[PDB]
Amino acid sequence: MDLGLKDKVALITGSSAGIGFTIAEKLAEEGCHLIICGRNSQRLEQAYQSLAQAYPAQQILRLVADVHQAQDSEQLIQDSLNQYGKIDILVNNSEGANFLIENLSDEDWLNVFQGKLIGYIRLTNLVLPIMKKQHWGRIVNIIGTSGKEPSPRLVKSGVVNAALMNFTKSVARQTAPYNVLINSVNPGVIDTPRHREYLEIYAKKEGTTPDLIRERILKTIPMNRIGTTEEFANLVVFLASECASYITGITIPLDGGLSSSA
Amino acid sequence: MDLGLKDKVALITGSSAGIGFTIAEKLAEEGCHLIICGRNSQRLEQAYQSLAQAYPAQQILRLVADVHQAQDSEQLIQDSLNQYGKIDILVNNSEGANFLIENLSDEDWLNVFQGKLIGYIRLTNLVLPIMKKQHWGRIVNIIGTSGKEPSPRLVKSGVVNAALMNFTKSVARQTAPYNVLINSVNPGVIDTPRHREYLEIYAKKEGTTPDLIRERILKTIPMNRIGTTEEFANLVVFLASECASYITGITIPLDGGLSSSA
Amino acid sequence: MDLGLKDKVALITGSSAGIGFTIAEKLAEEGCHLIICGRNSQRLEQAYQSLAQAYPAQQILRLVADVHQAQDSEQLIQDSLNQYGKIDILVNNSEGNLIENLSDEDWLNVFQGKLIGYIRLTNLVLPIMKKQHWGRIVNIILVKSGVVNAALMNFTKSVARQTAPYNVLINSVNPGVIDTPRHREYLEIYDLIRERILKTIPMNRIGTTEEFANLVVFLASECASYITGITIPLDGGLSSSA
Amino acid sequence: MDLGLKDKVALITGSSAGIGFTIAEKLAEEGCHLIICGRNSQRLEQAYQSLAQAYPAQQILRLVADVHQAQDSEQLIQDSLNQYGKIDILVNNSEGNLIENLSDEDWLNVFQGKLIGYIRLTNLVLPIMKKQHWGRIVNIILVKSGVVNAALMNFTKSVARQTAPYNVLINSVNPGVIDTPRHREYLEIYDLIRERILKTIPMNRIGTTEEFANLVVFLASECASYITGITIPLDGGLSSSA
Ligand SMILES: NC(=O)C1=CN([C@@H]2O[C@H](COP(=O)(O)OP(=O)(O)OC[C@H]3O[C@@H](n4cnc5c(N)ncnc54)[C@H](OP(=O)(O)O)[C@@H]3O)[C@@H](O)[C@H]2O)C=CC1
Ligand SMILES: NC(=O)C1=CN([C@@H]2O[C@H](COP(=O)(O)OP(=O)(O)OC[C@H]3O[C@@H](n4cnc5c(N)ncnc54)[C@H](OP(=O)(O)O)[C@@H]3O)[C@@H](O)[C@H]2O)C=CC1
Ligand SMILES: NC(=O)C1=CN([C@@H]2O[C@H](COP(=O)(O)OP(=O)(O)OC[C@H]3O[C@@H](n4cnc5c(N)ncnc54)[C@H](OP(=O)(O)O)[C@@H]3O)[C@@H](O)[C@H]2O)C=CC1
Ligand SMILES: NC(=O)C1=CN([C@@H]2O[C@H](COP(=O)(O)OP(=O)(O)OC[C@H]3O[C@@H](n4cnc5c(N)ncnc54)[C@H](OP(=O)(O)O)[C@@H]3O)[C@@H](O)[C@H]2O)C=CC1
Repeated sequence: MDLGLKDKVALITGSSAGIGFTIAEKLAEEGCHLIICGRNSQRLEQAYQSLAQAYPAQQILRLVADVHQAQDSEQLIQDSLNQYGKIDILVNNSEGANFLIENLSDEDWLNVFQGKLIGYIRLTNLVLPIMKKQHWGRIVNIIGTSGKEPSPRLVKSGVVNAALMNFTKSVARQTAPYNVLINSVNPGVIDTPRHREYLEIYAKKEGTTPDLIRERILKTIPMNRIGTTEEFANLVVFLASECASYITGITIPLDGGLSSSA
Repeated sequence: MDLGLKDKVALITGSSAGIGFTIAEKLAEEGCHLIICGRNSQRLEQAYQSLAQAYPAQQILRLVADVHQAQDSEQLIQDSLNQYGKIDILVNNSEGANFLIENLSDEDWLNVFQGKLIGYIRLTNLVLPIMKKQHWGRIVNIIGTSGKEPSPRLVKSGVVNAALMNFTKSVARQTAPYNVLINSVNPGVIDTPRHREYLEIYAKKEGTTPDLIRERILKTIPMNRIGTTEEFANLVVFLASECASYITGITIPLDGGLSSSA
Repeated sequence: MDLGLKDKVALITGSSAGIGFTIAEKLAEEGCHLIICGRNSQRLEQAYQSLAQAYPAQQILRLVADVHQAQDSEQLIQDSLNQYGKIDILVNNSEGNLIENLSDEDWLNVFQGKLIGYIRLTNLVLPIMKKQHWGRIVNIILVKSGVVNAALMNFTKSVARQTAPYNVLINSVNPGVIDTPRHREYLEIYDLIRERILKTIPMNRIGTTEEFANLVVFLASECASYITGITIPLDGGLSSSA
Repeated sequence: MDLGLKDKVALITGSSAGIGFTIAEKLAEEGCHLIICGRNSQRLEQAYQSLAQAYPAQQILRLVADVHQAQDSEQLIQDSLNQYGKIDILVNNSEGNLIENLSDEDWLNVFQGKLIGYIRLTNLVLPIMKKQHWGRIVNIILVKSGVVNAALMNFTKSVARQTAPYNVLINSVNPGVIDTPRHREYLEIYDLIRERILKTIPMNRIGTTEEFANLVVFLASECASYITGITIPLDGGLSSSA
């Protein structure tokens, strides 16, 4: 399927590892030029070298930026514009809340809202005039199924994820006549560094092994397997495509059937 | 129907006018003692005199407090405890976001999150240990249908409302074994001072009359009428009751059929 | 709370036992006159005697009827109308690799049960309620079951939208685990099993028919005058626990 | 993007025109062999010739069948299996005061259409797909219509849960306003009417069959290997505009 992405410019946030890195690879494969970013310079340079060596025909700009920070996010967009003169695609991908409700303080909630929640809203606001001006844009938000059905070990995430799903609908409605399409994808369980970190921290809290936490997860997923970042990236790349030109304002679970199992 | 509310202590926030005032009246009618509050002292004293004269057999504590503010909210709960020694019911009711997305700044969003969103979360956190300790509690959050299906003239509200609906489910799950039940009610269009203020500000933005804005609203509601605060309060009072002892974690539209019309 | 139900006439289907029986009790307590019905004439007679003794001032009509049959349902409505001259409230309450071995005939049979049963009775009472400008309809809602229930939830919304201008309000309630005869029977054909179910309910307790009935009676009241087209889970928090 | 569809066998129902026809084209373009079907033999012959000429290297079986009839649907599946030895993909695509005047017979007739039609064809292909450990089923989903569509959305979830361990994935797509023959016909029996519909669509444009088909082909691909049980609106933003 020709996805019409040749020479499009994609900004993928949080793209030195996990879901974000594989999305960057797959967009480069379809002919996009990239902007990649992350907080840790060493990890970012490793990712940059991997992508540059794999897709030497594509332009790739790597920038150290914390996209929870206003200054870094504003400067990321300006650097991107200085390099490419346009941004066609934005993938919003950044870290959510950390791993009883009465015990969470105001500060705890405020740090949550000042992370991924305003992070995605801010970068959306920053790219909208760019994409509107050219009557072509795609924004894909990487959210999480907890926004739809919350999980006990994920309370703050669920609140943030619900908010972002609602935001997605409101902005989609406003930007639709400009051919600026905005969607979200809710990962189920996808095998990334963060997922494997979740396996360690909860095996300890629960006094068990990563393997047993994983067997318990696998029993909940109809497919009886944890998704790969490639499987996840395929949908994101489709939504970022010319082929997805009538799809906007929706949130799609990518979860091995987890939502059918609720 | 005996609702089992005699001598229960109810805190109704934002209760000097509109939905909140009528909820206070109806809870007093069923035999509760009250705490009422608001920001404007003059408006609050008028409400206090109205309720005290109508329900002289009930105790009523009135306090000036902005329940978007941490200090005022903490002190409201301590004052309530000093007066009554317990809080049985909390009705979360406070002002939402004010009347294009790219144009909203970080500060604008942050003020939103520091209003009703953290306001309801904070007061929930403050009352939970009180209600848990006595294995009896009810929290009813007054949200808004925009959390379910957002409206163009209500973007920031929708984001906040979605978040709060998700929060409601997560906290309900955790507090259920303590007989501390938490639900939300999503008003449609209910005839309050704020609603009538909405009619003025949008008749001006649109160059028309309040009457015509109202006729346009009425065509969207299946019942062909705007709800009264009494109709709205009936459900809240039911949810705050002993009769609602198996209902928790849900959000109920109270909207004249507006949700069936989406 | 004054529910405004004195002298209202309520038809509660499946009311000889369980959830339907306790809904009938609570409606009588609020001042309704009743029609109660069921297939098991003996269970229905027991129910009727219990209600008549507890509520000697209320009128109670009992009718043997299978509300999955057209002719029975038509005559149930005609018989109720003849007795009372009005029907104010209807509570619809009737009984509801693996998937690819369900035949055409299997699926047709489930559609001819509770699905068309609730639709048909709704249709039969709507003219009467529209004439009155007063009505309340409350619908008590594996693979087959889920399909029927999704269908009925959507039917509830569609009808509510159309009938709202006549003050004929229709809503649905979705029970979690409620201590009914089916439930106590459903345990034994499968505490032990109970202890596993309790672990899945956040409240850690099975609901009572009384707890369930309270909500149905609210929705059937004058106090619910601005509530229509909605489906409410009454489930001890199951729906907050995916 | 390589969809992994070379030599996969796809049955697309209602494929002589409109959405089904363009889905068949796009599948052939990705390397599938096809079964196309329809009731109107003349329209079906036109479709078949168009496809055979555009995709001379692909196999295309055309069968006249009414996929709301049991016997036609059984023979459609048997005939496809005989020709190809496998069925990898099924796309279910067939035709779908007011409420209280819908009779029992009216409702029974709608349930015997698209509702049981999609369920029956699903059931008929599931053994074949489970044998293969490879399948994709995509379901193209007033009062009657909404009831059927809610039922089918829920059916999609239930079947997806059961068949996921066999790599038989099932999803649904809900079109908004798509420029099909029914649509251009549906205008005239009621631009003018078009200009009012366009005002309701945030994108301010009616979708093309090509735009719709692209998503169906994605969902039917190897690339959608972790996606099952979901329903996706393809609607130019209608669903973000209540
Ligand atoms: N994996 C899963 O199963 C699930 C994932 N998700 C969501 O998916 C998204 C991706 O998660 P996942 O791939 O597992 O995470 P990983 O931690 O495996 O990868 C995250 C990547 O993003 C970078 N990153 C994180 N936060 C920021 C930031 N503020 N600024 C810049 N770079 C950042 C990280 O680099 P560095 O640390 O150097 O910045 C790293 O490159 C997240 O939004 C997460 O909440 C949700 C549900 C389930
Ligand atoms: N009316 C409707 O149709 C709708 C209402 N809602 C929601 O319902 C709730 C009630 O709205 P409504 O009755 O129309 O509002 P009104 O403005 O008519 O009444 C609000 C009352 O609450 C008080 N109040 C507001 N904010 C605060 C605060 N931070 N601290 C203390 N008191 C406060 C006001 O007094 P003072 O100003 O003196 O503090 C007043 O007594 C709100 O959460 C609103 O978002 C949502 C959708 C539709
Ligand atoms: N209990 C639960 O937790 C759940 C219940 N539900 C739904 O709740 C409703 C009531 O369930 P519950 O009380 O547990 O069931 P029970 O079997 O305990 O009680 C059913 C009552 O309805 C009557 N009844 C059943 N079918 C018919 C019929 N076709 N015509 C006339 N009367 C009938 C029975 O009498 P007779 O046998 O004499 O006709 C009996 O009086 C049903 O709609 C069910 O599908 C759904 C999910 C969970
Ligand atoms: N177009 C839209 O915007 C919307 C569409 N839908 C759904 O989308 C799907 C396709 O719609 P669309 O292309 O607009 O419809 P069209 O009528 O334009 O095309 C329908 C195609 O399906 C065939 N068909 C219909 N019924 C049967 C049957 N029982 N057996 C065999 N073939 C059949 C027709 O051929 P023949 O007549 O020869 O059998 C024709 O090839 C349907 O499932 C519809 O309900 C839902 C909502 C909106």
